[PDB]
Amino acid sequence: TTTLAFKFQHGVIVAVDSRATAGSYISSLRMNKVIEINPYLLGTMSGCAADCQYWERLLAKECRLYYLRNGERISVSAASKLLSNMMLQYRGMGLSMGSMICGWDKKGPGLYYVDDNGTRLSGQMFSTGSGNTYAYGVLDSNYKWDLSVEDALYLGKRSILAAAHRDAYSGGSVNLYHVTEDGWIYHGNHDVGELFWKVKEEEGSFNNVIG
Amino acid sequence: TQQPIVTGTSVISMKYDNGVIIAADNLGSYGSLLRFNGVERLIPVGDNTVVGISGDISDMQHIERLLKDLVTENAYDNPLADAEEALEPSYIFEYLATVMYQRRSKMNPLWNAIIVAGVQSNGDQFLRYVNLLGVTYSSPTLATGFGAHMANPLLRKVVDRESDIPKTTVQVAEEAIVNAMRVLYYRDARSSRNFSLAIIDKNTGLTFKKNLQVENMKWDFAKDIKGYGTQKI
Amino acid sequence: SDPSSINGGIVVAMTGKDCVAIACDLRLGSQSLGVSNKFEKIFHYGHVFLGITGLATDVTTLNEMFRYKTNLYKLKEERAIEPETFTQLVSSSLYERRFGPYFVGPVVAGINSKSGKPFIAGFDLIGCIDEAKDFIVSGTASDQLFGMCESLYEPNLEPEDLFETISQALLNAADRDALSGWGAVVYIIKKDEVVKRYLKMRQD
Amino acid sequence: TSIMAVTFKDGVILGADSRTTTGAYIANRVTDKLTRVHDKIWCCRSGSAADTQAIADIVQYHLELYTSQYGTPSTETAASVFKELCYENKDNLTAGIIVAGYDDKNKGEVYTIPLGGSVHKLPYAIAGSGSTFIYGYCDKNFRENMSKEETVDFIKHSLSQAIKWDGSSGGVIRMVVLTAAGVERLIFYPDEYEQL
Amino acid sequence: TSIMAVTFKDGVILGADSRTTTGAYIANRVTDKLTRVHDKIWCCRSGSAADTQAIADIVQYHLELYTSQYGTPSTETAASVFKELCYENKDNLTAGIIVAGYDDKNKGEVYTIPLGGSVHKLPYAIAGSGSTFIYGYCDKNFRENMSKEETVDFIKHSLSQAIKWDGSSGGVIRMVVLTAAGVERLIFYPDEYEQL
Amino acid sequence: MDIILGIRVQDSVILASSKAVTRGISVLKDSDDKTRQLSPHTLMSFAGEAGDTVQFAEYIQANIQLYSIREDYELSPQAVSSFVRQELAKSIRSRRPYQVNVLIGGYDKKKNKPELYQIDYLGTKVELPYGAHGYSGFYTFSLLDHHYRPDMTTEEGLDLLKLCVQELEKRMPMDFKGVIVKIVDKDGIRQVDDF
Amino acid sequence: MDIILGIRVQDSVILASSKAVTRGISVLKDSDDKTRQLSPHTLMSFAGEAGDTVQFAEYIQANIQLYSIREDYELSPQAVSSFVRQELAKSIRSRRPYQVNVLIGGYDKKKNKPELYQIDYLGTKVELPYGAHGYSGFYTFSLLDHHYRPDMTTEEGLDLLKLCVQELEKRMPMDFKGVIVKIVDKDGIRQVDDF
Amino acid sequence: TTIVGVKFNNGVVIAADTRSTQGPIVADKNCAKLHRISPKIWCAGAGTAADTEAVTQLIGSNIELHSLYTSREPRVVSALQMLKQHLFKYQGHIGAYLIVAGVDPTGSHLFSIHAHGSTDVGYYLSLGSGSLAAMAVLESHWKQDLTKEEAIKLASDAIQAGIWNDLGSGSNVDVCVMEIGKDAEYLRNYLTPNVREEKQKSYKFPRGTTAVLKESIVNICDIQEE
Amino acid sequence: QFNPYGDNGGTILGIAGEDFAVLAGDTRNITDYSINSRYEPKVFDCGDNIVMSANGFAADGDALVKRFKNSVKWYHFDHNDKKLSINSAARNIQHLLYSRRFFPYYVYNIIAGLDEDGKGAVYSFDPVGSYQREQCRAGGAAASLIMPFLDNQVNFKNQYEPGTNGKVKKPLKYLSVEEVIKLVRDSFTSATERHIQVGDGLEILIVTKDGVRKEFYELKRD
Ligand SMILES: *[C@@](C)(CO)[C@](*)(O)[C@H](Cc1ccccc1)NC(=O)[C@H](Cc1ccc(OC)cc1)NC(=O)[C@@H](C)NC(=O)C1=CC2=CCC=CC2=C1C
Ligand SMILES: [Mg+2]
Ligand SMILES: [Mg+2]
Ligand SMILES: [Mg+2]
Ligand SMILES: [Mg+2]
Ligand SMILES: [Mg+2]
Repeated sequence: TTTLAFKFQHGVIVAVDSRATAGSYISSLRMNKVIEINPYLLGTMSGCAADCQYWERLLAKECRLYYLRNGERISVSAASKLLSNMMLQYRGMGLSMGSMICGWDKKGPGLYYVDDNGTRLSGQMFSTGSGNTYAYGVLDSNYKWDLSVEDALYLGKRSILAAAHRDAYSGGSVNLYHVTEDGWIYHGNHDVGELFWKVKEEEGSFNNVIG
Repeated sequence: TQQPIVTGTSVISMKYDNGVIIAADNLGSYGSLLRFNGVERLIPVGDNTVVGISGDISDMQHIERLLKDLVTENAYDNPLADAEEALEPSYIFEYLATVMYQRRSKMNPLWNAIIVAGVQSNGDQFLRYVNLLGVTYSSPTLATGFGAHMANPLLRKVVDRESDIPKTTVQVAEEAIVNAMRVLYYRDARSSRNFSLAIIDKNTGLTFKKNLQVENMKWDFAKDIKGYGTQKI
Repeated sequence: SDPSSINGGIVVAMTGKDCVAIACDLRLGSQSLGVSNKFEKIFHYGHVFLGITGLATDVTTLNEMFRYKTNLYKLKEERAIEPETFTQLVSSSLYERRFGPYFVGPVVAGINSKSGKPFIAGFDLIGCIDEAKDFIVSGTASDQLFGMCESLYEPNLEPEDLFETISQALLNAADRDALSGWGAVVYIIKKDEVVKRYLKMRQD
Repeated sequence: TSIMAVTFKDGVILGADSRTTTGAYIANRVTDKLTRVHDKIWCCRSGSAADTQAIADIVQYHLELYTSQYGTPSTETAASVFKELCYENKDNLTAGIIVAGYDDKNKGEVYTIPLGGSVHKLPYAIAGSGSTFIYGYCDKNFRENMSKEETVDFIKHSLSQAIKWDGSSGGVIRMVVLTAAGVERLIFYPDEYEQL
Repeated sequence: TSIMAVTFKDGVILGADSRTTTGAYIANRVTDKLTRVHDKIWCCRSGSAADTQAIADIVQYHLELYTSQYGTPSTETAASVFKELCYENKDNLTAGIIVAGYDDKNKGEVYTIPLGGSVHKLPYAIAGSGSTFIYGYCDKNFRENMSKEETVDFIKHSLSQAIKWDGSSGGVIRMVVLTAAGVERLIFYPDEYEQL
Repeated sequence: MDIILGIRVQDSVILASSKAVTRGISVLKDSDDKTRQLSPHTLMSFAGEAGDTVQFAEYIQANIQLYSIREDYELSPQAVSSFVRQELAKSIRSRRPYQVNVLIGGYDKKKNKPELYQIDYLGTKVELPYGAHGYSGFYTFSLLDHHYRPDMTTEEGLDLLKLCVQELEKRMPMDFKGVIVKIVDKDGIRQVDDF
Repeated sequence: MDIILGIRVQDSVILASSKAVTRGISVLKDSDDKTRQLSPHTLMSFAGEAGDTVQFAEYIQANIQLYSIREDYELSPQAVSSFVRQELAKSIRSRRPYQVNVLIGGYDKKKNKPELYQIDYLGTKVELPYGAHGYSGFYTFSLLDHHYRPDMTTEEGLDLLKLCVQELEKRMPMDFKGVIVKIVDKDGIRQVDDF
Repeated sequence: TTIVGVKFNNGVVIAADTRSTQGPIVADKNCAKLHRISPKIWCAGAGTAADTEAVTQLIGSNIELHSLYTSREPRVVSALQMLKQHLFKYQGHIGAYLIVAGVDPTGSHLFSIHAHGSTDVGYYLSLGSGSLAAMAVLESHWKQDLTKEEAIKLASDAIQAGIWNDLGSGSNVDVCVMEIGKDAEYLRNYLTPNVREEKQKSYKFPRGTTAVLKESIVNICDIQEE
Repeated sequence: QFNPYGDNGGTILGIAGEDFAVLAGDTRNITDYSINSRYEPKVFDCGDNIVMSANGFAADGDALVKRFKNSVKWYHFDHNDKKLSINSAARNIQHLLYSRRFFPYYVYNIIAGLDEDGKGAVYSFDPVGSYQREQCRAGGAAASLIMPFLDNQVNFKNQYEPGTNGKVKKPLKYLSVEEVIKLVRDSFTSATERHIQVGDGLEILIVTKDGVRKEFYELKRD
């Protein structure tokens, strides 16, 4: 896998690939690596698929219970912390999970990285998975706070494409999300095969590849 | 986790038109030492079931006691213990299969391979296998250990599929089993000449044969074999 | 670590009616990293075609070696080598390194210039010949190629039909293998004309 | 494997079972473990079949060449050639050989060559995996200067017990009699020796 | 170790050597391996001395408590208590025990309990490292319903050979006779049994 | 050593190589030149196990210089790269293989074309528009895939190279102490003294 | 994490801690604050295994804050350091020990003295004028041994600290992405925003 | 692999299945495991497929030269001796397990040979993963004084047992009969009990289905005149 | 040392139609190079119009299916005989698998049936409990042989329309139950040829609004 997420002027972008592998065999061409915890909360998935699904769906239970008890949406900071504390219970037991908790709350847009070790980091931009290095390359050179929603969605899309191309264990399709103060907005499933040829022609990139 | 110490080799079995046949030799091996020569590895449960066991003998004796206790427990507050509510082969097998899988799940297995042969209330033949891993399967022929490699091929020439069962008589089936036991004696280094055989028929009931021997053996051709290549004398 | 799957790649060959086809992907990688999308794995010595999968250094090395040997064969014999003869040469050359082998999966394809009979063959890394009538597969997606070839293949296909069958077998096998893809090439071979086609495929 | 060689009044007798195993599978149930390196010098082989065959073939070569130059070799000389091979290649071999032969001068002689490559001249010898079970029986029942018929019964009874307890041993009991009269091969089937 | 138990007409006899080794050092050359768990139920111990002593002590406790409540226990009952301990603790034990006892109803009985914790009732039993060397001898020479004197000679000759070939066995030969008459201890020294 | 980069533009080949040399936990040198001139229009950068790298590079250099004197003629970059590959492919099955990865940047005076060859320690050769060894490609190839054109000038090639180094300096945990950059073109080999 | 430094001057304690956080081969963050305020005049920096560090620091923070509320009184830096040591010494013989090394910088308002305590994951406590964890001391202690005086001002302490960071940046193979510096004195805890 | 060898009245017969595997995958459905050492000496091999071929060709080559040198027809004991000494030298690293059979002026012979260099003699033998299934049949039905027709039946029945009951064996049955005073008859695909059934559908594609970027003619001819 | 796991071979295949679903699997059961049974059912009707197959280690496969069948029974008891929807069954199975995260059920699980809108549904699982809804999925020994063929012949991957040359894709037209069964039979016939653990027999369970129907076909026994 490759996942990314970044904050900007108009909220936070979330982009992931959809490939799943069992060794060198591609077990799945299209797997959902985002989880919708609530209308204002998202969660990315990298590592063991089972661990990612179980614990983040269990987080949504606990985030939902928070709303019922307090009559108010949980913060991104609190949600990420609950998850990191779950990881800390099964400390050294062999869980493999790398996720970004993305959302909008009272403090504005929020983005936290959380992994199996219990690490919990706040930041503007993150990328996880085997192809994160390729994604960071495009993100770091093109990112601004002053990005438009249209350009930002493209950046996250183009960054995954870069990784899907080079990384053998990343590909399939791109799932886009945009988080606003009115909630998250799904911006579709984009096949990499078709997207690659399109970007090549329109952008002029990937000159070394023949098509 | 353990290792098997005193062991029993192949148990072989097959279905025929009116019932099932099961057989196993009377040896208890201690590694390469043929230590114990009077070991019964076919254990009847009532008059409708025979459980054949291979592998660790100490675990076999444990299982033997569980089955003996199962019969006792089934008779408690049961006026139909010798009739409608008697123990069935399927009940006995599923009990053992439950025990075997639980024990492997605690990483403390019963180091055995078991075949439960019998006839049900409705006359249907029952033949199912279970082992130390809790793995279960059924087939017209079943065999454990070396029997799986050498006996099944011979027994499957008689009953290759389900439709061959009604065409197979008890005489033919017994003949095939007895021939298979001879082949195992030729080729299995951990086998013995003495064996036990059991037939469970839906009409004639349970026939248990002890102190059987492998006979009609071919050895004469050995006299002509000389050296390992070039030697003539 | 496994030399036969560091660089990745696949090769497949098929027989048709008075023709043969051989195809390969263009990927070369360092495990997860894709390095080249122009690494062709099929070579030809006269009218005999050889596809090689596995460790890239050995692929390159063996090409240069069989070029060496076939050029000498031709100077002495005063004729081009035939597929049946070349197949034995490959087997001989691989087995001479029995206890220090080239980590490869070669595939021979060609038409005997005298009899006109289509010919394909495959080898393990140590020289064992697989002379199949229908098809030969090799590479990191060999399991995938076996499934495709076994279901899609039918005997006595015409060149332009054989092209479609072999191309679809390769493409769809490569799309279920992380270490294969990044382009593809198909050779359609007839007794006295050979066409080479680069396929369009997903670049991930 | 169960092998033995026994000296008696008129010469020497070699005896062996016929079972060859690969784990618990019996690869050959009618093996001939009594092998000839010279007219009246035979050996019983135990250990790696590859190693013991390769050795016995080389020894046969040496004794054939010895005979061409120097005449009929002694049993001691044959045992020395075995030893030299077993001792100098001990790191790469797993061979336990019993050598037995007949001269008119020295009569019946038995030499045993265990794993290390040492040589031991004996009145009788036992070896193989099944030998362990008959150390007590053979020690109690062996006598010097037995008759041919007594010696055959001794080997038959002994190997019968070795076969009975050792799973790696079995099949038929082969025997080779070495005397001035010549070379006699014997065979005894299960139905004969099992009922002893 | 070399231990055995043999049934005969009037009851049963247990026999054993007296050597206890720590590697090649003989830690005790006059060990008593014949241990009493009840008046006329004795056992022979093989394997870990710590394990077999701990077991026999627990069994003695169980049979003492059994007797206080239910009267004199059977030899089968004693063997069952041994088994239950050896079987349920098989992962942490290395014990090979032979149980032997006398009833007036059941007379002389012998049970052997090898490493796994299985139970085998037999006419006679042998165990210990030295038992391997006398499987053939004991099988050939054992008869049912022997006299006391015949049975003593059988055990004496058998253990004599086990001691002769097994370095882990040696010393004196101790024997315990179990009959209706009572309990008789016997001892046989090297100068007696070595010359057999 | 660690990072070596290469890019082939319109009329030249540019090689960038790190300056750091580490021994134990201490950086012994921050100005090391990980390259050797094989011929007037052929440059080879290298990275791998300590000691082996320089020994291999100098051995190759000596062989190419010997060829140049013998024939009074400069071998093409393609010919040199093939010679180097064969030596590495020969090496990998030796008793003790040379653990060296190289980039060969050359200008072919016959064809009037720049050429960049990437060869790893196994003897795996590939001709590329841009290349790297080790982990360097994981960070930089996405930028190169995006920005690279074949008609780029030398100055544009240097600007794209700066962007690659900046990305490395940001996302690598490793301090490689900057890079020495060298340009190979029709006029020969020269070093960019300010980078 | 990697580098944490500490120095006790005349009237304050200065703690410097690296900003880098690495996961795999990628630097995920270059602005991480490896410290927690335990009380108004007590600061603890930390370094060790991923996840364990923050969990331990926050657990200590919670306990000291609980004590402060219960007694309406601030524990002395010495008392806090002893509490922390005991928790680590308790931890080292646990089923899964917490692999965390800490520096505790505090100003004792009773004695009017700055205090610096160095505690490793085993529970090894030492009071020092300057301290470090891991490899940090190998590069910096020679400079501190030379330049350190007990009557130094806060400004002089910062200048000596800059020299230590410069030496680390030169001789470490590791890019730790600079340091966040915090000062602990009679007026409390403040961060030096330009360093 | 399943292989057998059976002696009869006036000669010997060997047989083999035709499946070769790469782990659980079937590489070749019609492999030829019956190799020729000399005209009337045939061997059949299990284990490492390249080793059984290479070692058979090498000894066969040396046997041919030996036959030419001595002006005599090659003997099975020569092939046996040359094989075992070669295999012994490589200490099992050449994974060739063979059944060697043939006829020569001495008579008919049947030997087995293992990778480490040990040889055996027999009237009936079996090697490979299906040896136990095949041996069960041989032990059940073999007898002294078999005819040619009975031996071929027994041999093929033994291979079938391996085909059906062993996953490492399958497809067809090859046979070679070596009778005294006759030419050896190689019966390739003597039995064909595993023909694939007709597929339910044809997967022939419409022409133009596959997307193409470039086309080009490949020059396989040499450099031309004029 | 005791190894609690084993491999019983076998291969399974689930395909979701427009208003139907199929779950197929071979009937061969094996250990190493031996055949245990030529007919050992592997695909089960679990009630509520749901079919299930746990392929891999048979003991764990039988245990999981047994527990899910039990979960269906108790779902009726606890929730007033309400029908367990395929999506609800899928989520339930995830929690059954993850209850053994640290001693996994060594099986690749597939269930099939109809969703609440009456459309065909297939869900696939990994041993530790990750799941997702799919149109097409092969599992087990010969999964890598079959899946690429289904990408090509079910989803028309790499297939374009003649004349356009790669510009226009082959349109994704729906498949009938008769068409799907043909693709299933050819998939297993091809898998049987090239995989030694696949053979003996093929059993297909078809699910429609009318219920669960069975079809059996012979496979090669070598
Ligand atoms: C990249 C593909 C890494 O190579 C991503 O990290 C991806 C993340 C992800 C995928 C799906 C859903 C959420 C997140 N990771 C994987 O796919 C993951 C890599 C992996 C594997 C094993 C471990 O240790 C246990 C850690 C990480 N792969 C998987 O989890 C594999 C095991 N999944 C399957 O093999 C699989 C088979 C399958 C069949 C049917 C339905 C689902 C199936 C899955 C997920
Ligand atoms: Mg791919
Ligand atoms: Mg990719
Ligand atoms: Mg025996
Ligand atoms: Mg390279
Ligand atoms: Mg098959």
